[PDB]
Amino acid sequence: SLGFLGAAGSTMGAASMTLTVQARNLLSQLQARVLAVEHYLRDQQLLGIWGCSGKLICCTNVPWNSSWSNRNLSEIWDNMTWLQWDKEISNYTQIIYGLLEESQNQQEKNEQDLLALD
Amino acid sequence: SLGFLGAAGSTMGAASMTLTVQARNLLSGIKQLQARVLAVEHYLRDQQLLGIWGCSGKLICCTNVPWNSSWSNRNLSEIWDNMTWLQWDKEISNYTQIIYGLLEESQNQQEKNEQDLLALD
Amino acid sequence: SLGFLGAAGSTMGAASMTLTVQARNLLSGIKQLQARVLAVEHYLRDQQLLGIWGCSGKLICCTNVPWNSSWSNRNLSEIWDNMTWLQWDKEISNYTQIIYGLLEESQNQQEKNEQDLLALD
Amino acid sequence: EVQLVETGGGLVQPGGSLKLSCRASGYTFSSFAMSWVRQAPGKGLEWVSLINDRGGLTFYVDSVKGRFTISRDNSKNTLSLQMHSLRDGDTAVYYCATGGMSSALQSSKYYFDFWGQGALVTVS
Amino acid sequence: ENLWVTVYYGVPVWKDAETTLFCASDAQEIHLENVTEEFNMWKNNMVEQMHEDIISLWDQSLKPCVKLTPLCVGLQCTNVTNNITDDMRGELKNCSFNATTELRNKRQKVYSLFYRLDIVPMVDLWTNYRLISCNTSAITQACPKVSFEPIPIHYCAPAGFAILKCKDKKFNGTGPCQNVSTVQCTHGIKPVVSTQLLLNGSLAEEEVIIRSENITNNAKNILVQLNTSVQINCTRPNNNTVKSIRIGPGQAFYYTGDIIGDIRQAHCNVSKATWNETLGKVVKQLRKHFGNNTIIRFAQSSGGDLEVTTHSFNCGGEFFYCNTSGLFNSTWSITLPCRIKQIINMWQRIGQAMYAPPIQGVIRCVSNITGLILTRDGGSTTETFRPGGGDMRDNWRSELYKYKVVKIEPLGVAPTRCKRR
Ligand SMILES: *[C@@H]1O[C@H](CO)[C@@H](O[C@@H]2O[C@H](CO)[C@@H](O[C@@H]3O[C@H](CO)[C@@H](O)[C@H](O)[C@@H]3O)[C@H](O)[C@H]2NC(C)=O)[C@H](O)[C@H]1NC(C)=O
Ligand SMILES: *[C@@H]1O[C@H](CO)[C@@H](O[C@@H]2O[C@H](CO)[C@@H](O)[C@H](O)[C@H]2NC(C)=O)[C@H](O)[C@H]1NC(C)=O
Ligand SMILES: *[C@@H]1O[C@H](CO)[C@@H](O[C@@H]2O[C@H](CO)[C@@H](O)[C@H](O)[C@H]2NC(C)=O)[C@H](O)[C@H]1NC(C)=O
Ligand SMILES: *[C@@H]1O[C@H](CO)[C@@H](O)[C@H](O)[C@H]1NC(C)=O
Ligand SMILES: *[C@@H]1O[C@H](CO)[C@@H](O)[C@H](O)[C@H]1NC(C)=O
Ligand SMILES: *[C@@H]1O[C@H](CO)[C@@H](O)[C@H](O)[C@H]1NC(C)=O
Ligand SMILES: *[C@@H]1O[C@H](CO)[C@@H](O)[C@H](O)[C@H]1NC(C)=O
Ligand SMILES: *[C@@H]1O[C@H](CO)[C@@H](O)[C@H](O)[C@H]1NC(C)=O
Ligand SMILES: *[C@@H]1O[C@H](CO)[C@@H](O)[C@H](O)[C@H]1NC(C)=O
Ligand SMILES: *[C@@H]1O[C@H](CO)[C@@H](O)[C@H](O)[C@H]1NC(C)=O
Ligand SMILES: *[C@@H]1O[C@H](CO)[C@@H](O)[C@H](O)[C@H]1NC(C)=O
Ligand SMILES: *[C@@H]1O[C@H](CO)[C@@H](O)[C@H](O)[C@H]1NC(C)=O
Ligand SMILES: *[C@@H]1O[C@H](CO)[C@@H](O)[C@H](O)[C@H]1NC(C)=O
Ligand SMILES: *[C@@H]1O[C@H](CO)[C@@H](O)[C@H](O)[C@H]1NC(C)=O
Ligand SMILES: *[C@@H]1O[C@H](CO)[C@@H](O)[C@H](O)[C@H]1NC(C)=O
Ligand SMILES: *[C@@H]1O[C@H](CO)[C@@H](O)[C@H](O)[C@H]1NC(C)=O
Ligand SMILES: *[C@@H]1O[C@H](CO)[C@@H](O)[C@H](O)[C@H]1NC(C)=O
Ligand SMILES: *[C@@H]1O[C@H](CO)[C@@H](O)[C@H](O)[C@H]1NC(C)=O
Ligand SMILES: *[C@@H]1O[C@H](CO)[C@@H](O)[C@H](O)[C@H]1NC(C)=O
Ligand SMILES: *[C@@H]1O[C@H](CO)[C@@H](O)[C@H](O)[C@H]1NC(C)=O
Ligand SMILES: *[C@@H]1O[C@H](CO)[C@@H](O)[C@H](O)[C@H]1NC(C)=O
Ligand SMILES: *[C@@H]1O[C@H](CO)[C@@H](O)[C@H](O)[C@H]1NC(C)=O
Ligand SMILES: *[C@@H]1O[C@H](CO)[C@@H](O)[C@H](O)[C@H]1NC(C)=O
Ligand SMILES: *[C@@H]1O[C@H](CO)[C@@H](O)[C@H](O)[C@H]1NC(C)=O
Ligand SMILES: *[C@@H]1O[C@H](CO)[C@@H](O)[C@H](O)[C@H]1NC(C)=O
Ligand SMILES: *[C@@H]1O[C@H](CO)[C@@H](O)[C@H](O)[C@H]1NC(C)=O
Ligand SMILES: *[C@@H]1O[C@H](CO)[C@@H](O)[C@H](O)[C@H]1NC(C)=O
Repeated sequence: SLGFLGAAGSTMGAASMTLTVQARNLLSQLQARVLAVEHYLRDQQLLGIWGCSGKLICCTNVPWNSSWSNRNLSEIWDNMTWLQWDKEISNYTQIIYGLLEESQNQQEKNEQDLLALD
Repeated sequence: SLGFLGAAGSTMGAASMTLTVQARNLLSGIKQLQARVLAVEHYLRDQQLLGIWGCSGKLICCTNVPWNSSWSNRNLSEIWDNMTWLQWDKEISNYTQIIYGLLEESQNQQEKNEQDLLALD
Repeated sequence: SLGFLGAAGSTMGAASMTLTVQARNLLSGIKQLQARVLAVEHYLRDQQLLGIWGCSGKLICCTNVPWNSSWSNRNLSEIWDNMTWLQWDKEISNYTQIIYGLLEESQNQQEKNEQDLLALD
Repeated sequence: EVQLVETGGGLVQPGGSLKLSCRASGYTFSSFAMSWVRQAPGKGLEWVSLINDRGGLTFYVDSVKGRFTISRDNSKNTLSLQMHSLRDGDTAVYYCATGGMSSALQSSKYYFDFWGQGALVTVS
Repeated sequence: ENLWVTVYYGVPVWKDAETTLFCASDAQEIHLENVTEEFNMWKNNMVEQMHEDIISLWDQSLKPCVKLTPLCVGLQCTNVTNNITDDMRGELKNCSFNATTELRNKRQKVYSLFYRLDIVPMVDLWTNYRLISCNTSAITQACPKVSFEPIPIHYCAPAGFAILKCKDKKFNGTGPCQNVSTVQCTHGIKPVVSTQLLLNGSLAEEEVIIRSENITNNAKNILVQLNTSVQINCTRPNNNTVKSIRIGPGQAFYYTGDIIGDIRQAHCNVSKATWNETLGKVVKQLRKHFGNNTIIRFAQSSGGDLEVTTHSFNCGGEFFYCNTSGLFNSTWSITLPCRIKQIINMWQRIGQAMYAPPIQGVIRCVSNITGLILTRDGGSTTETFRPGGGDMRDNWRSELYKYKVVKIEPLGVAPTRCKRR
């Protein structure tokens, strides 16, 4: 299992299989506890604004723009680590999150209409 | 586009398109700590109340509880196109707890039915 | 309608109908902030643990982990009809960490299988 | 009460493609779902496709699901229907119409209300 | 129509609520179209919280300071030997006492000038006066090198709450407000503490606003918010030389050493023409509630102690108590003498006394007058208005009148033709 962050130096396709190890160490002086709770809740709220409510791996309907990163999957997942990838796409992260929100909003209305057919 | 509560004076059909704008602003010495704990508790109580209705992770959640004509005898062309959420919230201050109880009971029945269907070989 | 923990002495099959009654009572100077923060932390640890298992938003969550007869060799007519949740907890507490680990691993495998199924054009 | 004007095409060979369009005036286009309905010269009416008010949801009959695409532009008040792999059996007058499904917050319809003037599709 | 309950989260609605606001300082605003909100400045819990916050911060600032226990002695006070003007005779005394020093067994004879208002006569044979507060409470010296200048403070709502601001012109503090906006933090409000006149604050945009609860009840204070500021020049024209001694290990006491030159009375200058026009503006906006043919009279603030009968304020760090007799004497340059006081009991407290250290040189302040606190006599064809104040909530109601704190209720239900299955 390697432990907490033990896959930080591993490739993305290897580190992505240890997400629960990282997730279980996010919740476990009062200012520190409230700050940790707020950060956890802000991340869960961002996941819930998107359709990724209860999932650790979540596939969305936002296509990947080659202007964000033009690497093929044989480099992102097999060669690159999450730290290097996180550095590469920092400048576009706030763009990507916005598009994710927009996609879910459209999906919610579409689902509301699809469930409205008698 | 209009910002937090910007759609408050718009009709509820139009204000329903700003649910993420409202949701993002609910989470963000002793008074600061008490205020932060209180905001967290209000957020978690609303999230638990959604969760027990089967609406976890959704901002628009359809249910299977029928609308009683005694709660508000209005057509959708009037509720959604000519009324705001504030006026509606005032109008159904009464019966809100009845609706919440019915939603909780409907979700309990749905969870039992799903458990029985998934256990059906 | 038995109240908070009113079903504590009821059988497991009967007590499972009161999951929302116990669930809604989990959320509601520095001594009181420590108490409130600990209540929030316990709630969030339980909700995160449910999320890891793929059970987020549900009070009755069915899984793909087979039951090991070494954990308990009782049949359903004994566990659900002639046993309470307290007695069951006393019997299973030695094995709940193995069960939790198996639930986490099963959900991780399920998430990878779902991602691969959604990758078929 | 409202005006719907279709633009048609000419004669297309089997296996080709043809684009129909429809322009709306006199009402808020973005507030209503739109549909396309087919009528063969000697037969009755047949519904072919339905699109909702936002253009996000499209529905078709089984016979055209892999051949016809319906598209909506709410800024130009324009509908289009792009038909591929046309056969001689698809020769018909196609109409655009306002009606069909309503988007959950509106009163239920499930009917066609306003009709255009028709457009001819002839397939050799 | 076979309608079903649909649950929405993120609903833009709110309910009135009272919560704890946090403070911010400088080390968005969203206009709500078609939103009418009912305001009530007299039930606004932001005022009670601001009052408690200012008192708490005041107590925290004064707590770690010199307790001046050695000053509750007997004072050998004589007449000041300098050149004293006609109206300052007997208002300042030259008092000699034996004060302690670092060594417990050594005492030093200290001469200091005290104002007559800071000392009380007694009938001991060898000593004539004592400090006014020594029979009531300990006197804490304010820490030196600490300013009393109001610094703009912003009150900010917790997440999940919002502050609504009323943008209506000529808004009288209660009732519907049609032009509203949502903010997270208020504007910078200066915690100015004064009586009878509001000195530094929000100015009215179009006209003078007469703002009161139950205006027919004369017992309620009327807050007058001016649309033009009247400039008041506050001066203490005495070149004060300040001396300092130590009275214990780590303790130091500051006192008036001498006055260089002649001794003159402190004054406030309010322009006669500008104030006359300001009173005309107040009267024109006041007749609306009493009748166009009702005679409106202004009279002085008869009744109460110095704190409420005079215009009190903190100028430089000295507390001025100005006799506003020339501003409120009319039937429809003004120089006001001011008394300076150093043993201060602020708000309505009795047992918490503070000693304001003297400031070297000559103090000059240039302040605005943006509003007034008036009261009305009770009991035909004439009305009498007098300066009021001393409660100190009015000084903050005059700034918080446009803000309301609301709790956001993001969850709601509505009928839709949408069935879950
Ligand atoms: C209402 O606002 C006016 C304008 O700010 C206030 O007057 C200002 O008061 C401060 C008090 O600290 C003055 O600062 C002092 O200035 C002297 C100048 O020699 C300096 O030696 C001190 O160390 C300190 O910096 C400031 O100059 C003064 N402004 C003007 C234009 O005179 C006034 O006090 C406010 N009213 C109340 C009741 O607080
Ligand atoms: C307020 O106005 C009076 C005018 O009556 C000022 O008094 C004058 O002050 C100057 C200052 O040196 C003297 O030279 C004049 O002789 C004074 N005039 C009289 C008639 O006594 C007073 O100084 C002003 N105060 C402020 C604070 O501006
Ligand atoms: C100073 O203030 C007092 C009231 O606060 C003014 O009125 C005097 O009040 C006392 C007691 O109420 C009376 O004995 C005096 O006769 C009053 N004065 C007059 C002129 O009638 C007083 O006038 C103010 N001082 C100045 C210089 O205006
Ligand atoms: C570090 O790199 C080596 C080189 O392939 C690899 O075998 C090893 O697994 C990596 N470490 C981790 C923790 O993945
Ligand atoms: C990628 O981003 C650029 C930025 O302007 C935009 O023009 C382009 O259309 C985007 N492409 C996709 C496929 O989203
Ligand atoms: C991905 O791109 C790189 C370019 O540096 C190339 O060398 C590599 O072969 C590509 N991957 C595949 C699978 O073709
Ligand atoms: C990709 O793989 C090559 C293998 O030689 C390595 O040198 C390079 O650093 C890798 N890229 C990154 C971003 O680590
Ligand atoms: C990202 O931003 C940093 C500074 O904000 C800049 O130095 C860097 O070059 C940017 N990277 C890209 C890929 O735009
Ligand atoms: C307020 O009402 C007017 C009336 O036509 C409407 O046009 C406007 O959009 C409304 N405001 C908002 C924010 O929807
Ligand atoms: C609606 O509420 C009324 C309450 O007076 C009740 O009598 C009625 O049965 C309810 N309708 C349904 C369909 O449950
Ligand atoms: C909705 O109900 C109101 C109530 O009188 C009615 O006037 C209006 O015509 C109704 N709308 C529709 C579309 O039926
Ligand atoms: C809710 O019910 C109470 C019961 O007396 C009534 O007084 C109140 O007016 C009702 N409110 C609404 C909005 O119908
Ligand atoms: C307690 O036991 C008796 C035994 O018959 C049973 O009838 C009763 O329902 C039990 N109480 C509860 C709360 O389940
Ligand atoms: C669970 O059952 C298997 C056989 O199915 C057994 O090998 C294993 O040891 C059991 N687990 C425990 C913890 O005893
Ligand atoms: C099933 O349960 C009954 C009691 O209800 C018990 O007597 C029987 O032995 C059990 N059978 C098993 C575990 O095979
Ligand atoms: C199990 O059944 C017996 C039958 O008599 C009953 O007495 C006992 O109370 C039951 N146990 C529970 C926990 O309900
Ligand atoms: C759980 O393990 C402890 C450790 O020895 C043991 O004493 C206890 O009896 C076990 N519990 C059960 C129910 O077997
Ligand atoms: C106070 O009295 C002392 C007596 O020695 C004298 O020296 C001092 O100058 C006096 N102060 C004033 C202001 O006259
Ligand atoms: C001190 O001044 C007061 C002021 O009225 C006067 O009455 C008293 O006689 C003076 N004392 C002396 C000793 O001159
Ligand atoms: C202190 O003495 C003064 C002398 O006038 C008196 O008025 C006041 O009431 C006294 N205070 C107390 C608390 O005894
Ligand atoms: C509301 O007040 C602001 C303050 O400047 C003003 O700009 C705006 O025009 C006002 N709106 C209305 C509708 O009066
Ligand atoms: C005082 O009023 C003047 C107008 O003459 C204004 O420019 C100044 O900013 C005001 N100062 C304060 C502190 O309100
Ligand atoms: C203040 O209000 C009065 C009302 O009579 C008006 O005449 C004057 O012009 C106003 N001044 C400003 C600066 O708005
Ligand atoms: C304030 O305005 C409201 C608006 O209705 C009015 O009812 C009230 O009497 C006014 N009060 C004063 C003191 O002007
Ligand atoms: C003011 O209070 C008195 C107290 O009895 C009451 O009679 C009167 O009606 C009130 N007036 C207003 C305008 O609230
Ligand atoms: C007060 O007197 C001292 C004595 O030197 C002098 O330096 C200072 O400038 C004087 N101040 C004023 C305001 O006259
Ligand atoms: C004193 O007040 C008058 C009012 O007429 C004003 O003109 C003057 O500038 C003020 N003095 C100072 C130093 O600000």
